[PDB]
Amino acid sequence: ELRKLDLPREAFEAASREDFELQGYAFEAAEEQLRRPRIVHVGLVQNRIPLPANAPVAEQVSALHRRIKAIVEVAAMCGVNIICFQEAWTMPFAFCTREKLPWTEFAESAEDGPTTRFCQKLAKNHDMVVVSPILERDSEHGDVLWNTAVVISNSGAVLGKTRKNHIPRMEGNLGHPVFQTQFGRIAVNICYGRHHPLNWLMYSINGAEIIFNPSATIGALSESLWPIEARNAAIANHCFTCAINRVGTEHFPNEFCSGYFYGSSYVAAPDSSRTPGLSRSRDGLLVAKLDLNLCQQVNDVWNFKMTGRYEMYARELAEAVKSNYSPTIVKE
Amino acid sequence: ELRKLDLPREAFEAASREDFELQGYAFEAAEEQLRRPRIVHVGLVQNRIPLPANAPVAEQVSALHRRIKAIVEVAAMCGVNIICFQEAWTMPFAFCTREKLPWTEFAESAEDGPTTRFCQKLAKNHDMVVVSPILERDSEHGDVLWNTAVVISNSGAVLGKTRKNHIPRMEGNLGHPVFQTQFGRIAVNICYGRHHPLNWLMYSINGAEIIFNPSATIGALSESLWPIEARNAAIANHCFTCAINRVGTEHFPNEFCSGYFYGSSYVAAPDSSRTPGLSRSRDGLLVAKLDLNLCQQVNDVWNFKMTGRYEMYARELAEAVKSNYSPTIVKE
Repeated sequence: ELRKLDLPREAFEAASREDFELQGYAFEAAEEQLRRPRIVHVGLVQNRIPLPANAPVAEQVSALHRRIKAIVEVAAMCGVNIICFQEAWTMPFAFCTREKLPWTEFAESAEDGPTTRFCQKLAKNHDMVVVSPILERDSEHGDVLWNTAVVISNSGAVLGKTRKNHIPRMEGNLGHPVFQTQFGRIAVNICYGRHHPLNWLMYSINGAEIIFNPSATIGALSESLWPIEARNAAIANHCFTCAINRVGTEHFPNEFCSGYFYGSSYVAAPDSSRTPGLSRSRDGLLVAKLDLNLCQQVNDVWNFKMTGRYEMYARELAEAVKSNYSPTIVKE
Repeated sequence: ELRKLDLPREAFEAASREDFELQGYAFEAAEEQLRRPRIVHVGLVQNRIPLPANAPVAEQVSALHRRIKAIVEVAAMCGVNIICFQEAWTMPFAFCTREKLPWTEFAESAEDGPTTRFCQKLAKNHDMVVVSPILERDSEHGDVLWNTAVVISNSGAVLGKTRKNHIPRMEGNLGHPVFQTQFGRIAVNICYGRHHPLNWLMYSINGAEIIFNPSATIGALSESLWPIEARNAAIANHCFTCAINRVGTEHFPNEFCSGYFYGSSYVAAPDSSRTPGLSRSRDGLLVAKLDLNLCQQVNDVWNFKMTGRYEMYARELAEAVKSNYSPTIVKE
């Protein structure tokens, strides 16, 4: 049972006026202050698309920008230092991506498209790091489309970008970057990548203290997996994880790729504790106070990085991927 | 909510007489029989040591053999094909292992010590594969001690052995063997190895359909992790996992290495479903009917082996383990 944050009255009033859920929790070290507190407040935003999926793209996108602006203003009242939006936050979701409409109209330059420029202004204005998952057009490489997250500094400068490494059956070509911010080292595991323990691992190995998982996912099976995967990744990697899913029923028609999004955004910690999920249907802001030195408390008990034998696994995996690999199997 | 098995009256009577909990559950494919059923019944045994930790070793061990025999007889009434015992099942547990008493008296030959020979007789008598986690003396290699599990065929023949790959701060030197049995391909993730997603992964890659996790673990933190780790490993690897922990308070004195064991053995499935745990205090037998072709149903939705990019991770991990590795980190 995590301590609830005494979020300001002004924030609660604004969230009520703006019709979104506001929740706040703390993950704090043991009362005895053995080590230094390394406190960062994170914000997770889940929302439905404001306009119908067929609405003009300029209008859909600007309506989403205005919606997020209102929520981030409340996040700032609560002292959020790092905020992350949901997967493909400026568009209706569809299971697939193709090089035709509507995708090609929604797609933007990661470095200087209107959503990134909007986020730079937000970030600077509230002294807040902003993580923006978008559909990217890479104009330097043939206009190919990527599922990309852009990381914006609290100074308003673009820190860089990270791409979706795992795609259900466009696979990310940027490895596992970690962004050093004023408020901690962060990484972004996009959507379906939550299903791959190795994806979480490489971000942690490269130094991530917080791994965000912006997702856009539907159905009974996905919802059953939702409370387990991101939660386990926090434990296994001694880090914090932030699971985000959108809400609402609106979608591009299923004929576009030939859906019900369940929200339930949450934060999980290195000690196995987690926040209650946000609503399954309502727009929402989850504020979490993280002590990033909590891992040091966990590491008095176990250190999985020290006992991981990663050099051994590198060798075993390399052997396993070979085309002539006969598995290590014993028979009578 | 899993279907409970209608275990025979005789089994319930015997379990009552013998003072252990008996539970039975089914993990079945969707009613529509699209594919073939591949049905195996597994048994998980948790127990306390019968005699005080200081009791003579021959007596402690033979009392444990007699206890397990009574439970396995009930397992056979229930149609169990593969049974697994808890970590170091023939001895009191201690956090450490040293090359002195009491450990050196408890330790045995994996190939032909009295516990393995006992298991060969059990296995043959009930047509049951038996997985026996013991403390091994390796006499061919300087009498060094290992945390080892011996896998015995339903014919009574020794199939081979597997060693504990991960040790808290003796690290296993046998890789990730998988045992092909008449009732499926199995592997053993011993104890603390449950904390390492890569350990589970390599067993699955090498072909395991069921990964047993015999453990001996105590404390509030461990119990908090218990429902998450083995459960996630079933999901990530599209397999069944079997989490086993001992019960009782008895232990070697803490001064030996300078404890309360919580049971709660359970089975987790590729669809994220799991059994309710066995008792936190009572001896127990959990029977689970597994359809090993359930993964094929899950793989109509997602196949994580196909989307895992293991060749890419082999390369990234190898680079990461190097002594001169500067992580992939982006700064302003």
